[PDB]
Amino acid sequence: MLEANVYDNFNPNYYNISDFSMPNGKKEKRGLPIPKARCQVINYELWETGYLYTSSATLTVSVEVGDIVQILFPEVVPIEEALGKKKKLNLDMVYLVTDVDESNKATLKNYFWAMIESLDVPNAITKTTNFAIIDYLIDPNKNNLMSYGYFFNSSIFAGKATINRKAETSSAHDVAKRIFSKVQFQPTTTIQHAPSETDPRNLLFINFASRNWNRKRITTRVDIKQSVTMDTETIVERSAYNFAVVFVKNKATDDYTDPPKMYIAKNNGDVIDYSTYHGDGTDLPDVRTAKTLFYDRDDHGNPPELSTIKVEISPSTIVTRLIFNQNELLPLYVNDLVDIWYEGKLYSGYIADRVKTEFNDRLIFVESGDKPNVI
Amino acid sequence: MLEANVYDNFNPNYYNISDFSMPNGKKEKRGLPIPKARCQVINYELWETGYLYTSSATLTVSVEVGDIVQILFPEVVPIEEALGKKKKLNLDMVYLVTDVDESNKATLKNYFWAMIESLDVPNAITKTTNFAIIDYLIDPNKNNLMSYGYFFNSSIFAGKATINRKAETSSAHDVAKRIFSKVQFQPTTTIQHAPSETDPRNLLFINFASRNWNRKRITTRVDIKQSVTMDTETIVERSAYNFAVVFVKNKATDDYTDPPKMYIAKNNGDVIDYSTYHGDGTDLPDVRTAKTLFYDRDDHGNPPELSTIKVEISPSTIVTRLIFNQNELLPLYVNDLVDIWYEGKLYSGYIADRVKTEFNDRLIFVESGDKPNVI
Amino acid sequence: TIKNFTFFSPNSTEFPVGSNNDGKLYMMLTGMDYRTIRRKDWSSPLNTALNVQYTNTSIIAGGRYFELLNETVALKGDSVNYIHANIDLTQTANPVSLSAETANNSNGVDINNGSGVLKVCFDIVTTSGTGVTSTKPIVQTSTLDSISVNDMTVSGSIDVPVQTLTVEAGNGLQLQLTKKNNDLVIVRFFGSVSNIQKGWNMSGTWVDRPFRPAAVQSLVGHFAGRDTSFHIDINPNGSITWWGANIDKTPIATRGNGSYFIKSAW
Amino acid sequence: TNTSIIAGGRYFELLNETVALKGDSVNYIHANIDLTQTANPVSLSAETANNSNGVDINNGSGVLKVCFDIVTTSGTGVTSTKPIVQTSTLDSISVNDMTVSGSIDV
Amino acid sequence: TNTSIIAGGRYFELLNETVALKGDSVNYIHANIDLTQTANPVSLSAETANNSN
Amino acid sequence: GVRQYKIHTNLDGTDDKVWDVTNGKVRFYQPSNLGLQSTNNIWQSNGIGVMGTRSITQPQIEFKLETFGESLEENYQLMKDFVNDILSKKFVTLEYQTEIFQVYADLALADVTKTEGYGKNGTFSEKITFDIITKWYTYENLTFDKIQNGKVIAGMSKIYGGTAPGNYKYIKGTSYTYYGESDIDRLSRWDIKEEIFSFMGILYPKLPKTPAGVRFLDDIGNEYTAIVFKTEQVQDYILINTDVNDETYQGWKGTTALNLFPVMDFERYRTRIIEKGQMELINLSKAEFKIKRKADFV
Amino acid sequence: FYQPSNLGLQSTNNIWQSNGIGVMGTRSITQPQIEFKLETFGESLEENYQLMKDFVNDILSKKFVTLEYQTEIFQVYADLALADVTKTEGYGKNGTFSEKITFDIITK
Amino acid sequence: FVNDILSKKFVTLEYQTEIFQVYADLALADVTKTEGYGKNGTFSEKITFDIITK
Amino acid sequence: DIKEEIFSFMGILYPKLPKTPAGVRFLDDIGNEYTAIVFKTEQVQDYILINTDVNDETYQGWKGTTALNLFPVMDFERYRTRIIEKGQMELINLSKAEFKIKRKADFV
Repeated sequence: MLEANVYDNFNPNYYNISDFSMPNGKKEKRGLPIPKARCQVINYELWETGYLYTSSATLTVSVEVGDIVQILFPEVVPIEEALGKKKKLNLDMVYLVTDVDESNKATLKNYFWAMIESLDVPNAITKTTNFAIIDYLIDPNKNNLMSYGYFFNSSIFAGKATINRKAETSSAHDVAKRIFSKVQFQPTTTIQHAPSETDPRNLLFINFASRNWNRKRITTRVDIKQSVTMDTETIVERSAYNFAVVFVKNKATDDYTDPPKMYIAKNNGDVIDYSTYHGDGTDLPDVRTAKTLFYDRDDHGNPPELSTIKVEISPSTIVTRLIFNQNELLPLYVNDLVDIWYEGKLYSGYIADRVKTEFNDRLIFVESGDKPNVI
Repeated sequence: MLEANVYDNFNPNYYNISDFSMPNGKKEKRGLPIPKARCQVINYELWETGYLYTSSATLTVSVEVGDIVQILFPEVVPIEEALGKKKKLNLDMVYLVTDVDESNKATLKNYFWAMIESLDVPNAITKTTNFAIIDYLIDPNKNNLMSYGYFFNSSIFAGKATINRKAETSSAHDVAKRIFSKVQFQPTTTIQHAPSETDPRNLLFINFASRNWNRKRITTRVDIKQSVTMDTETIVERSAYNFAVVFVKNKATDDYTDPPKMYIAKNNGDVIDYSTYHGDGTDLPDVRTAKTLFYDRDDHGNPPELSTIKVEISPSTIVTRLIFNQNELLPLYVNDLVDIWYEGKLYSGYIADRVKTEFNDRLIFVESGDKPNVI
Repeated sequence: TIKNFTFFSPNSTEFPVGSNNDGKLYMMLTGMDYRTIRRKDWSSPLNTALNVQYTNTSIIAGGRYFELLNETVALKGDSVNYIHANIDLTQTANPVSLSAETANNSNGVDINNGSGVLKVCFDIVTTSGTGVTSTKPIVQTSTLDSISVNDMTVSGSIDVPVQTLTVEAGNGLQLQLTKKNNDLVIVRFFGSVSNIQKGWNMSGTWVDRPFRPAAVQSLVGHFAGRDTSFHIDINPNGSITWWGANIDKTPIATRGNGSYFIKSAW
Repeated sequence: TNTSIIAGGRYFELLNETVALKGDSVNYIHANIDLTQTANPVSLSAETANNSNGVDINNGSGVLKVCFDIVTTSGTGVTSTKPIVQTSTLDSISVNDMTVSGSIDV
Repeated sequence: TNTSIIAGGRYFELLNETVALKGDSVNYIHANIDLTQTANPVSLSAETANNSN
Repeated sequence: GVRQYKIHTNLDGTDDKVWDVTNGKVRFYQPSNLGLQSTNNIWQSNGIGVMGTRSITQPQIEFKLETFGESLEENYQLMKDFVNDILSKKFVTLEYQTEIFQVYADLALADVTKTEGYGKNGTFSEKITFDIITKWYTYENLTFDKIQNGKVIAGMSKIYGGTAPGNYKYIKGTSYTYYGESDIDRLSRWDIKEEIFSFMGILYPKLPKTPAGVRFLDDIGNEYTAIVFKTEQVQDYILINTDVNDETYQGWKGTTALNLFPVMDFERYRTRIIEKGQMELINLSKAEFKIKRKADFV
Repeated sequence: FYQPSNLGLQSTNNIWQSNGIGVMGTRSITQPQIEFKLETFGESLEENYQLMKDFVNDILSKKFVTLEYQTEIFQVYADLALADVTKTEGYGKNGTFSEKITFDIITK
Repeated sequence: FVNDILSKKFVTLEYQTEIFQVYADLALADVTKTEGYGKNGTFSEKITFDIITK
Repeated sequence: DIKEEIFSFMGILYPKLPKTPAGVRFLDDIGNEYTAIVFKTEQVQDYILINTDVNDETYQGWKGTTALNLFPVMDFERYRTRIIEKGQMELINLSKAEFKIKRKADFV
């Protein structure tokens, strides 16, 4: 049985008001209250990030749709939140209650995914860096749920953002999924009291954090004893592509009336126009995972730069996911960059999620590849 | 139990290299190898084309996601691949392994549908003939899976192509589905050694073939003894339309700000502006199946030609599908054009797929109609 | 591959002889396995309280030769001590040790081809509460194939193969034949004979080929409780001829032991 | 796989030593010792007859040939194997107990 | 884990004090008292024989 | 002559408590099934069987649990102590002894009943059920030592060298010595001929700055798996245990233990499934093993 | 109360077999329900009806009830919640009851 | 008996009468082992075989 | 002349000519070829061993004392089925063939 702090909805309409007088007199946004209840959690399946599935639990106090449920674990996770600063962070899983059945069985959506519901992203927002998207996505002036900031190493989101499918307006849900796959981090939601003695507020943050400020890939071994579940992404789910079919809008027709040009990612990471390939095929990925891209020309009629096309694809294959029990010989945590040896094969990727049941603690590893470029 | 040839993925990154020295010295693309294994297939449900459903089988050798499984049948199919040339073609069903469970039960996707995964088609590709689409779709320089050519009678794809829903960019999956419904052929994948003694290669082709080079409709009778399954397409699935609502982009507003004009397909095939109809209604289809169309004006401000609108619709109704056991009194094969008498009613259409189980051999007939124009 | 030992090594590097190679050679020359020894007390062991001192005893165990020179083994009182030679090749400086154990714990470990400690019992020393009461050595076994010998003296016994056969010769006569060394046969008569005439072949089963003699054998029998006798001939062809007087309907119990050789001089 | 042989008082080991056989035949396996072949004095042969020659290699010249195994084949493989007897030629034996599996000829 | 010992009339306590052992051996655990080692007069050893002096 | 059962709270541990469940005050009668089940995932294609993977299933063991206390107090005490002794350990070990074997099974309590339908003196007649962990094993202790042969010295070693046909001599105190043994290496190797559950070992590394561990070779002498480590500091010895439920890879330096798993050659550790063939040491002077031998049926 | 159905327990270690070899998981105990034979010893129909009514409603009036289990070696408690109680007409001498009462375990 | 069956991929049952001599390739499905002895501790158990080639 | 059901067969095939494929073909009751086990070796093999048993199949050629796995050289297009129907088996470029047929009897 787990302990949980239950709250009234973290409504931005209420909290996004800068009328709170800080100890120095200056005005800041209203902080969150203390829980409305402390209950227990039984018959649960709780996912840390909500990478793939929604969570569920029976709670000992009646909750309702819109309530916020912070579930606590008597365990810590190693996190390095600044170049020097290492901490042992309490493991919590923060959700929005989306449904409650007659028996008090709640359906729980991870805070971050619930926060960005119904927000759309025009393709024009993808024109610069990934950070520009992240900063657009996380905003109490637009979001359905309150937030007080986001934490991460700048470097992770400093690269060129990838475009939306069909160069169209996409949902924030789909663009976040895309970006997170590209950067190989999933978000976590945190509730903490402001660390400075100057700030008494109880705050909520979105985080893109791991055990190392500048991630160091861990090489490990997953064993058959760990109840391993091995699956491959469905074509709908496909999160990695190693080849691109590129369409550029013709200025005269104002339409994609010219033939596409094809680009390939070699095993070492290099991306070239596929028509120029002169190798023997041993330096290219062992399967092809193509994607179609659509771009407009700039005011000079220039098509996209190779460096813009380059970020869409990487040295990767069909993405295998391994779900396995936590192993005390080498524990893994969400956002760890890993090289896993499983049944005599090497898999390069990261830990996208983690699930807690009364009898299990399991990691979801995503074979995202992109070993030559990912940080 | 069936025999199957298992192969490593037919990766175009590897095979799409023209470094193979032919017997004459000239350079051609690398041919496919011999199977990596020969296994047997049990507890199976195998669909020839993958018109509606995915296939499954338990294989006697462990396979993996990405492998190619060619399943062999000790039977032939009549095919006429050129005006004079009739052959008895071995029945094979070629798949990509998309999933393998713990018990060696594989999920199999028909090669052609797997080949065109993730490829998108801008509306601009639909501007001319159906052949222009087919040639765009089947290409080892873009596709995820290798191929060495496509076979068909030119006439089938010589007509005007239909446009994408909402005049938008659509997936190759959706456009192929659309075209195949219009031409009344489904593709088959074939693995063969190059027939000429000059070419020693093992090749893979996509085919739009039947028993007759210029199809001759077969009239037959399906009986209740044949375990007939009768269903109608869901509105999502709707593959035939007999009426069109046509929108033409206004030049001044650059938007669809003018009222649509409606067109009807009469029973004899004639398509007219619906506002000009002066008959008694006995010459029009007995149900209406409307579709909305969107077009731009040409550089002279001309709206589409009636001949362009004409190809979108046909004399047809609610499409009924009949799935029934093969009958030795008159065997039917994929791509047969048929007139079926079932329970005292006539159904005009074609054989879209065929399924093999340990105890059955069944055809999927699609009541596509379009009797006055289909070839 | 062929590994040579008893051969010229021109460069003194080719065929060095390992201790395990000589071990196997010696085992083969003497016909010993890992479950026996070669042992010789050149001088008598000395018993002092609960101890046995081997003054000068040589032992060959697993083809390995060693000498016990004033080597004392402490014994358990009021017990049958089984004295073992233990060989552990990993103990390079001292590969051999002796032990006094409660049972014969010989393990037959192949030390010349594999790993392990060879334990082989060579002596049985019985004690009272104060000292040794008796000593009995373990038997030294010679496992041989084909022997050509001039003369032999046996102090114990020779065990030779034995085959048995029961023949229902007919007319109520039963022969129980025991053949030893595939040559000497002792026939024991049983049953009761009736309805037979002198010179007549008996009406039943003929003697099986492995018990047939090279020459006709006349075997004397007796009639139980009478002063009368008979004889039968076991012919080389397997048939049995009656050579007693004519017997009527009333059967008379037939008994007696008769011996014959299957083989003649050859 | 691991067979030790003493032939003419010379000890050697056959360690994964393969002898090719004649099909549909009774193969007589011989150890051949040629002391002049200093690097490889021993070799094995499969022959159509027992060609043991009794050559005294310890007192004179010549190649000693001694049969040690009889291997019978079909057209495809071995059907049966029979070893050659190991003879102990002795003069006077003093023994405590003896077990005979075959026969004593007196 | 928690063993008290009196050796030569001197009282001391072993509180989570680990002694490394020789494998395949009979280890004789000794308390050794050296009064010249003023900061740590007591130490433990694992030896091949009973070397009590 | 008759069969003997015993429950051990810690087989081979100094704190082991043994309940004689054949002759003691708490007894086991009538094991439900000491047999097994097997599947080959056979599919019949019109009578023709198509074999799949073979798998063994060991059934649970249910016993009749009877008490022989001479009073109500003694019988309540016997039940309470027996059950809580089982309940206090991660698992318990059943010893199964006959005239032909002495084998063990690591078990975990699945259920126990407690009722009131007493015989004379309040004796219990209940049902106890165990889940199987390791059914039918014995321990085998093996030592592997890396022994090197001496050099071949003309004039000392037994070899027929010199002028043809070669010779050696007996020279008082120098004479002839044996250089070494053919395949001295066999003394550092495990000749694997049988099935095992797992093994445990103490490895003594030889050279510093060099990886150490063990490798496994199949019947044709090819390596198929290995447990090898590369530590920053020299370790006095390394302890390994392939038991799925008590899996350990730890280096010992003095009385300090370090988890060596992060430092293992994961690519070489292909499997834990030990095949027939042999185990070789990698940069070890010695290794001491405790092998958990396997028998599915006894 | 006579004849408790089971004062024992069940345990799971979430063991799954890999070709007979058990792979242990988390250990968990399950306490089964206790069913007793419920008997009344009133000297009349009136007394027995009263006894049943009073006993059952005394249990029913609390969130839970506590069973005291005492022997010469222990004195222990169990917090229980009534799961079911039967009431029939199949009387012995003086209309005595012989019913079944089941309890769900809260704290055993 | 059990370990001889268990040591092979499959075992073969010979079924002979005066009219036939036939075989069946079988795989052990289950075998019981209990303690309910008759004279001299004789076993009376149940053995099941899966059919491969009957 | 195949009149009965078979579980599988073992065959020793004796090829005649060098380059031409060598093996066996199976014809149905209407005289049509439905399957064939055929090999195209660079050199004439003295004989080829085939075992069609689903659980233990083998395709091995013999030239002298040299064994060769014939799987790489087998016609994967023509070997359509191992389910042998009534009809007849013909030789392909073989002088002789010796078969050990595993006959099938569902009931006895």
